[PDB]
Amino acid sequence: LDQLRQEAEQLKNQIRDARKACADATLSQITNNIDPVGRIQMRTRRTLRGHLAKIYAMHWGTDSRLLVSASQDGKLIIWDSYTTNKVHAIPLRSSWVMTCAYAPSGNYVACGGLDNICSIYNLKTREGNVRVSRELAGHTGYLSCCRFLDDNQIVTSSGDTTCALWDIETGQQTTTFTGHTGDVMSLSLAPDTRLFVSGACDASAKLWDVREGMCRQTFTGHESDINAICFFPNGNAFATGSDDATCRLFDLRADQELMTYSHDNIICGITSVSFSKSGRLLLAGYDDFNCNVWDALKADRAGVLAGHDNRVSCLGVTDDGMAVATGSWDSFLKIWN
Amino acid sequence: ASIAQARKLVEQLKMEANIDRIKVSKAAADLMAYCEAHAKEDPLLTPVPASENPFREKKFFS
Amino acid sequence: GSLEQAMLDALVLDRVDFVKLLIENGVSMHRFLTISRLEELYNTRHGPSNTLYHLVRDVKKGNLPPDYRISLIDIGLVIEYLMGGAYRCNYTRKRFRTLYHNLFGPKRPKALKLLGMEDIDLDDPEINHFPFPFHELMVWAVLMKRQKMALFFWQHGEEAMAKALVACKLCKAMAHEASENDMVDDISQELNHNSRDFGQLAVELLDQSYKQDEQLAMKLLTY
Amino acid sequence: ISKHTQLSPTDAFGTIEFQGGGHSNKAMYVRVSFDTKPDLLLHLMTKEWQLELPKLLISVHGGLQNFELQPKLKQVFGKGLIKAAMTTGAWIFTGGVNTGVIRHVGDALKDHASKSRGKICTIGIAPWGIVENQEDLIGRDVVRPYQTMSNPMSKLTVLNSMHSHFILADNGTTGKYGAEVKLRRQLEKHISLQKINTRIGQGVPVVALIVEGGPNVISIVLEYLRDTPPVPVVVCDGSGRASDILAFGHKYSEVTIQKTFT
Amino acid sequence: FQRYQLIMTFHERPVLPPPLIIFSHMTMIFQHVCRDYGLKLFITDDELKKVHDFEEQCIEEYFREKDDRFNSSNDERIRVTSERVENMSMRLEEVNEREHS
Repeated sequence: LDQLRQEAEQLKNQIRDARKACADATLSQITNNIDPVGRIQMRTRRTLRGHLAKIYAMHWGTDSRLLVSASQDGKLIIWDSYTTNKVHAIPLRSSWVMTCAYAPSGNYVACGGLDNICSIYNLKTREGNVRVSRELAGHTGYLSCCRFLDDNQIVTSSGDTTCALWDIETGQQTTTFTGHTGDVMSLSLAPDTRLFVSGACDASAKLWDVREGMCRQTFTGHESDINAICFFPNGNAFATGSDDATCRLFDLRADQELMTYSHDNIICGITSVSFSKSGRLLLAGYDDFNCNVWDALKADRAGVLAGHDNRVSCLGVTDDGMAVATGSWDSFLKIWN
Repeated sequence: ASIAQARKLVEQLKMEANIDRIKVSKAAADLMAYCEAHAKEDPLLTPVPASENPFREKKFFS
Repeated sequence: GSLEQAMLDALVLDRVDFVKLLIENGVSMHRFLTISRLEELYNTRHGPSNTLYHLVRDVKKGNLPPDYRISLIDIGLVIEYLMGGAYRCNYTRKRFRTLYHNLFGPKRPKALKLLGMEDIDLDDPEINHFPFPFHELMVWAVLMKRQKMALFFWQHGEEAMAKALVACKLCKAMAHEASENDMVDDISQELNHNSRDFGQLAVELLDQSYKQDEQLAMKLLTY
Repeated sequence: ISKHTQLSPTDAFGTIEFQGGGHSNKAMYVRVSFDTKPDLLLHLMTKEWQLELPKLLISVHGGLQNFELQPKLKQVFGKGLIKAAMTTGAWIFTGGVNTGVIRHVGDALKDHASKSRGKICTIGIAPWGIVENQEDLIGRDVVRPYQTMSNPMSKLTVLNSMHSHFILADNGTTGKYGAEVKLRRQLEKHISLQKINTRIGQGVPVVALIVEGGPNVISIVLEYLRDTPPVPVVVCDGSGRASDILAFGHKYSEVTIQKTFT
Repeated sequence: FQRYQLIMTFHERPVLPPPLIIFSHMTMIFQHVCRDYGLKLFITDDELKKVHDFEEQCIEEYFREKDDRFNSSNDERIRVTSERVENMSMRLEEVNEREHS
């Protein structure tokens, strides 16, 4: 019996033509009569030094004060952004670590990368320093990204074409996020934390619930690995950044790309992508040494931040929304405001 | 015969389509009010000066 | 492959006579020694107590995960810290860091893109052969507080005077560090005795070299 | 094959180091054909290795089998040979491969260098095809590491350490002997025809030393006792084989059935 | 010991007296915009291998001399003589005890 083989296209093609009929008034032909904002250029305000090796990742907190950062020398450091002083310097077991995130309340932090393990650190110990608290295992491939929802539940992204919502106390997982044929890099969570997205080497994204994780929606159309994705603050849209010098924006209900970036000066891929707190200012780092800030609703290059000696690796946005931090491969970290 | 791999194929394909996709005009009628009502709420469109800015420059005039 | 494991067992347990017997019975340190053997020798648990854990804790900031494995880069850092200001060991050099990068990391062929190192896996059986193994063996013996092993490894290989002087400086620095960190005050005496013995050996060798020939001995100190 | 071997120039000569041995030792070696004229070999040994002419030459023909001598006999023999070759500048000619009596000579040299100074020019002349590592010795004028560890399953014999100079002979074969006895005898005869420093006119004395050995030992000793410059021989009665048989037969000089030892 | 420090800190010093050293300070400014002897000595590979052989020969001779000197003291000779005398006395007593007539 191979009738399911020949039943694939009809189910695929009915959705394929469904997205075609939804194109009647695109984003450009609607935002034409909105307020023009012009060009806005930022300047360096505060710099972060102390990491001899190149940084790899970072993530802002609720207070927009303390920043996690995993460097190529296997060292973790928190950053009090008011004075850029050394507060909590943390070592790592391996020299190759990639993942770091900030807690919802600044309680626990975790690390990952090629170590194939997920270790959780207790910043709020009763001894005065930070020691190992819990441990996770099972992700056979390289760990790519991890994020915190609360002090009991955590989610992560891994390169073994799978993800899992893990139970911290007992060490097991709940749902295994299966279906991608490629390595899943980053995930973006909705503000209500009910449905959230994915992205792998399949040049497509998958929508996942936080409770069951049904394969809700597919967002295909790219030509390379889905490197970085960020969620729109309304929880009904997200952007897909890839290494094919293009980045695509999708939404929930329409199951179709919203808008593209019309700038062929971008000849390399996009390292990180992040939305504004509203969905108007777009930030992106690339393989080249230029940081083309972007406009989300006017689809315009918002500005260029060329102040890094090496490639820009990670990107961050303040919760209050006045400064932008860019983590590059020059062993530095600068505050743009 | 070995149709177990394609059994997973037809399950999601018949569950993926069970949703309604709005026209892009409606999609272009959704986030414009969302962005404009949050345009003033987000300082990334209106740059706040050095007063509210926690990243303000220190000046010790003594 | 059996005498190699026997040599490893004799090295871990600090049995110098067995090492001498095996060396005199066919095995060679050039073929035996490699990166994996050295990095597992530095992380042994048998044998006499050593102060390496406190040194690695003091280096790379005061915090450290408890069940931690010490790699060769940490050894390079602690050696550079003990030696002096302008000293620059071979382990921390970019060549050795890139060569050691091929121990883990390329497990995922897509991961090398993410790490983004700026960098050739020669056909050498493994290009994982230390050119002068006895230098690293003597350094390991000194750092793990095994005087007999160090005195045995000193007389083989090349650069006897340089090895003796480096051993003396390292023992003195370790003695000072352990004295400052409120030890049992006998480890300081043992390390100081080791330093004095190595210095005496270096002086005696210089005396012999000057007694033999003036010009070669003069060249030895300055080259 | 009717010795159909191509005559190409040599490409193996220089110094080696015996990695894995107890003592780090340096020896110099070349590789020459089995029809090489002795005069050019003498010139090579004299100028290229800075060797002076000896006052005495010792030949150590023995048995090519790993035989063990009882204690208080091999120690005396080794110390006597080392003393006789150390007090007098002499060239000890041995097989060179680590087999048979050559291993005993090597151990005798091992027990001497650890206590006393001085060097013995223990020249070993071995066939090229029997070494365990045929490669790794192709480096010319460059020091080449050598592995002293020998695995019996390779069906080959490694070069013995503690020797000073090697002369490797080849006829195109591999894994078989027979390409060095004529060359060794010709070199010995050419050395014996050379003139020592004294103006008496006396040539370099030559002696032969026999320990154990098979039926070819009788052939070589009868060849030695025949030549126009006849040389003496010395045997040891503690070996066990035909050397001990010759020692027993040395008694009652001038029972022919007692030789049926099977 | 401090003679070396004196020599090094004078070899580092510029070549003018302090009244005239100000002109060397200006010359350093021009060198800003743009140890074969005294500290070290760079040798070739042949000389390096000769030095290696020499130092190995020296250390071998040193060990041999030290062992020979130790083996020829009075205390070591007395100890060895005492041990062999005890062993020989025990053996001779055993031989004398076992008699067949």
